[PDB]
Amino acid sequence: KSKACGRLAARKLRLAHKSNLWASNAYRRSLGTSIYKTPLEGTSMASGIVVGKVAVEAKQPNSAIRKAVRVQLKKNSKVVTAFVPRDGSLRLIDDNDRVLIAGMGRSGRSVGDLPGCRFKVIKVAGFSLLALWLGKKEKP
Amino acid sequence: VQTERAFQKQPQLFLASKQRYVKSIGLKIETPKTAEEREYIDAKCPFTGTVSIRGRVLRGVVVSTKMRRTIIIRRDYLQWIRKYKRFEKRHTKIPAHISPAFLVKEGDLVTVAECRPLSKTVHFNVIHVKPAAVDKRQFRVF
Amino acid sequence: GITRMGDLKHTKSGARQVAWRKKRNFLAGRPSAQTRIGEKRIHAVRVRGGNLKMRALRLETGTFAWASENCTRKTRILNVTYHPADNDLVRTNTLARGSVVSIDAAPFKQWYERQFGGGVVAPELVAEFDQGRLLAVITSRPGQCGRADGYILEGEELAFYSDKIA
Amino acid sequence: PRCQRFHLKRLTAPHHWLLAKSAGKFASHPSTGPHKLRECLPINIFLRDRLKYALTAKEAVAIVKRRLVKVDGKVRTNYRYPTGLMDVIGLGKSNELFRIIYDCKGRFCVHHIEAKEASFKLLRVNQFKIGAKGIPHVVTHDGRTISYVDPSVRVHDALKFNIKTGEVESVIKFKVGDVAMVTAGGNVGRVGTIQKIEKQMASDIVHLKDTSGAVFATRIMNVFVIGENEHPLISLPAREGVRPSI
RNA sequence: GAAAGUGAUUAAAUCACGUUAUCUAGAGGAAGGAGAAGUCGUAACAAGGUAACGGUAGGUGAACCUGCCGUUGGAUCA
RNA sequence: AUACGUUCACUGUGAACAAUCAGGACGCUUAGAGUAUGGCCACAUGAAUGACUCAGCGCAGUAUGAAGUCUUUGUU
RNA sequence: ACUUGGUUGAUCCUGCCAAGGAAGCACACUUAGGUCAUAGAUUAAGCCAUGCAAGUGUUAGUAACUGCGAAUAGCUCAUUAAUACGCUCAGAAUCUAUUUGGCGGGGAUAGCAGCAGCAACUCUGGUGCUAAUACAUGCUGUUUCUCCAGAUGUGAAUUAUGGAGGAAAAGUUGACCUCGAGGCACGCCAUUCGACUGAGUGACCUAUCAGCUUGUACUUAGGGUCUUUACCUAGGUAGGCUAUCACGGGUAACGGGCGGUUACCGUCGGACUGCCGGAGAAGGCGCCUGAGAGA
Repeated sequence: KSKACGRLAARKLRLAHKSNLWASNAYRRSLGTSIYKTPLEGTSMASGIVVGKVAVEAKQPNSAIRKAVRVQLKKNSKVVTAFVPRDGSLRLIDDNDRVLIAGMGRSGRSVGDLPGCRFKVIKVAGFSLLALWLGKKEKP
Repeated sequence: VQTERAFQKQPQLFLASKQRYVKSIGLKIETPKTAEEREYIDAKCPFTGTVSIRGRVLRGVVVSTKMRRTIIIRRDYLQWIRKYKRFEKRHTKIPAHISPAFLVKEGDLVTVAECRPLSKTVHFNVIHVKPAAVDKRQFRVF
Repeated sequence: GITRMGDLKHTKSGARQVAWRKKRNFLAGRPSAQTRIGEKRIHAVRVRGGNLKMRALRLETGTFAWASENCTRKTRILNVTYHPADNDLVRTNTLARGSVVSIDAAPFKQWYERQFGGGVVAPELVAEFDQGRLLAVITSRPGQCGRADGYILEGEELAFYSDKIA
Repeated sequence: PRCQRFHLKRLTAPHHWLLAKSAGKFASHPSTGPHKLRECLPINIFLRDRLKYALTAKEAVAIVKRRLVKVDGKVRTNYRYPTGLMDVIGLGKSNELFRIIYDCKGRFCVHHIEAKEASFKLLRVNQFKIGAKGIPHVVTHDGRTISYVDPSVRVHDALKFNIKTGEVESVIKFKVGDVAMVTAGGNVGRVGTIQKIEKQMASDIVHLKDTSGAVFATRIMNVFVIGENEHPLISLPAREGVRPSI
């Protein structure tokens, strides 16, 4: 009931299945590709030069300014905002350095309070922020 | 009778100072009686001409009777699909040479068996007909 | 070079077929012999597996053969009258297989009196023999074989081709 | 495009030979010969991994080149020479005579034998044809072209072959009620008495029987007609192609 | 028994047209979303103060309004 | 006139067709692995089997499901 | 073979979003020891300094010549949507160095010796000799055509072979090493490693791709090929494929054995995959030598 069940009816079932996959959004997103026209370019981590420092603020109800740097990428020569985690840390980054960017960890989309940006800075100058924030490595 | 520029000739035969060469193809086929009393030559016939039959032996219903001494079969086979536990009807159009010994209408099952390439498309040759009367577009598995 | 390969040409269904590889020396064609008449010469050709296809370029004589009497004499070929494929083979007098060419038959005439004075002969052939140019067919492959020879034209054949000439 | 290639790998080497997966990548490619790649067994491998005389492959190529070994009357200095089914192996110095022959399971074994038996060998007819002056002649599973062979010598008949002189003394005819060791496929290396022969239209089947009383078929080309009615013309191994079954 | 010459054939290369696909500049135009307790109304949820809602036509700053014909998811199972 | 009188699909059975996967043997000190290894007097072995697998090939069985069956008169 | 947080004042639902388990690339922090395996595939099949990877001497061919090898192995996945790969068959339409078994039957150069030329190279010119299992000579078969027969063999060949005729050199003529034995030729048939031609059939998306195809489809004759075929050139018909998805487009597509995930069914990945088969050497294209190359 509600489908072909008969012995010879395997063309109807196989071909109808191919149609119904295009309703599913995960098959649709993979196949369209559709991913290339992205700043990340489908790469988890990207690097390049800092343009400057920007204050972008949270939506609602959370009143807070977040401090995300603007970063030009190496490979595309695009520009994109990118969050800087931990308190301080904007002071540690320095102007016009190379940084390694990675994703917000939400497999796309925009994460917390913070709209727009989908990116966090993992390293600066080949060191890593956690080491820097903790202060068991140095910058000149 | 010999219409075209070249003289059509039964090979492996010398007039000397009619005859006809006829061949038993074997594999359980009766070499039909109308081959032994008919003016046609054809080197691409199994019985009269010089083509040896060998390998795979098919059956299927005739579609076309349009070309000179060539027909088209469709072999008709089920394909099991693993996922859906269920078959589907498939087919395959196999063109095949005919002897003017046979008398073949549209829409009748034949047998064929393969030989050397006679063209691009033709690699098969008719060895036995059953008549049928009276159509095509039935799906028939053998 | 000139290829014997067929992959590039369209399927039965009429589809634009695409290469996956270079041309290859399995499937190498070569130029035609184009085997005319006058002055004997031959060019040897290496092939697959060593060996020699002795390609004949221009041939004067040919080892022709009266079939009905069993007798066969080395005989000088004069011209092509007819060929079933092409009229271009007639114009330049090309010896191919199935090539209807007249012969002097001086040897055959000699054979008849040296044997006899059995024999009997046909009434079409005596109308030919007074001229001394028999019709005959090349049965060899001049290009591959490098040698050209054929039997005399006789019987029901001799009626047929004589209308095609006239 | 592929040409005739030298370097045999292990893994791709056949499952007869009982090779280690380790002990290097490459196996010894057999030279061209009488026998095929798949059925045969070289004499590089024979001295390494049966009799165990030559421990290294350097030592195995030593002793063939000293000219102690003799394949089948002749000396053979070439080594890696394919030797497979019913070949005699005379060995110089501490001389021993072998005949190469299948196990129960399909594997090769090696068998010390009496010298009067080890003169001759058997040879199945694969192909019969006429050539040169109306004379019938026969190719074997070696490739010995036995010309001026007698009548009653058709395909799938064995021929006892005297080795010192190029003779064919007996001829064991194919029939029902005749013992036959199978030499290919799943039933490789099994004795059976031939109960039935089934002609196959076009391209035929033969049904067999152990002394235990199992039953199994095979393709006709696989059977090697070993001797007439129970008692064969050969010393058979331990167990005698019966194969265990619990 | 070499070079040069001529005619065949397989032709790299470059010049040129024509499509074609992916990218990419554009004064303006008209949408869509996001965010600040802006302005102008108050259309909808109660009989929401003219019951609402579908199709269609015209009209007006904006919601909306009116005509013709439907539905009840009505405010009536009478 | 002691074998011949529809073929298939389907079922059973038989042929045909490395490593890995499953699995047997063996204390690599254990394990992942590896194809070994065990007997002080010259011996005994083991390196199985199954799956890989749809199509194509044979014999046997006919419950189900097909085709076979030119009739204002058909077959020898 | 498993659940829990999130729409409400609270409820039961539909419903996704998160959490949660595995691997496979990359970043990070931290680190006694052992065995074992792998490691510039993803992007740039982009570019390359230097060193080295294919050479080859036996008691038995005479530094060279001569003989064989270098077409394998190794690397990579850019082409390729089935022609490749796989799996069944098939050669009665084929070629095959080497092994193996049958059947057979005198003159001219290379190093060496000498005279020179270039900024330069693993280029050579020219003369003065001498080698042979190199090259040429030389005491019934091979190739092809015609005719008469057509096996004791096959499912089947007017096939294998035999006889009677003509032709042709495209040729079998041990002109040979080491001390009675070992070794090396030549030719034909088979055999072996294969190669190469043909058939059936399996599988990634796309209808905002419904009509496509002119050697395109059959036939007769030829050329060419190792053979068969529109492989190519002729004459004669006007055909073939398609809703059982043709044709066209896309691929962040080399195919396969297989790998990861799982209760079963499945599903994703497969450059590598410790193997198999294909293709390519900066990009096309062409060719010699050889059993085998478009190296």
